[PDB]
Amino acid sequence: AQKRSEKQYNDAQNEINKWQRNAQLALQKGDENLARQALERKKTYTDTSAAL
Amino acid sequence: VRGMNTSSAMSAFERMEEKVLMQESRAQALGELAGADLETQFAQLEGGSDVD
Amino acid sequence: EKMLEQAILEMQEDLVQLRQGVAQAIA
Amino acid sequence: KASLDTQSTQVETLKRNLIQLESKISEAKTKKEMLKARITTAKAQEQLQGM
Repeated sequence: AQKRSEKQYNDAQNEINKWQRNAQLALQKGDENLARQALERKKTYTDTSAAL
Repeated sequence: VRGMNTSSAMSAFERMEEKVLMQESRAQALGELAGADLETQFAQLEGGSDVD
Repeated sequence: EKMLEQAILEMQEDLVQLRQGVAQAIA
Repeated sequence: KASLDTQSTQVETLKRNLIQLESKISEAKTKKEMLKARITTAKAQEQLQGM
């Protein structure tokens, strides 16, 4: 369980990181709308991380 | 011509014209539900990024 | 486990109906 | 002649009924869509309470 949750929490961090790059990539291309929606995912995953 | 209970043409349209459009609308409705994912919007960015 | 597995499978199948209802609403 | 003048009223009276029912049946079909919208919402809330 400890290792299972750890991976999930580690994946959450990775997910957040992945979103960051995608959100940052959207900003570079001029798509702030998608970037703003990607920030919600970060927050959503950050909240999930906290729970985990 | 006026439209009797079992008029071959009029009655056929009641079940054909109506249902056909219903299924068509469902496709778009259900299709839009499957395309609401934010990761699909990131794929569009990837396409433009990959070509450059 | 016995009370979670049954709930997890039933709570996920109810979402499909909700999505179908939204499709009809969208239609 | 007396009957002719009296029987003509029905023709116009019955014609008004058909004119009114023509628009009432269209509203009945429009109610279905609205009824399904609130029926799906009612079930949606019931599914939200099952979690």
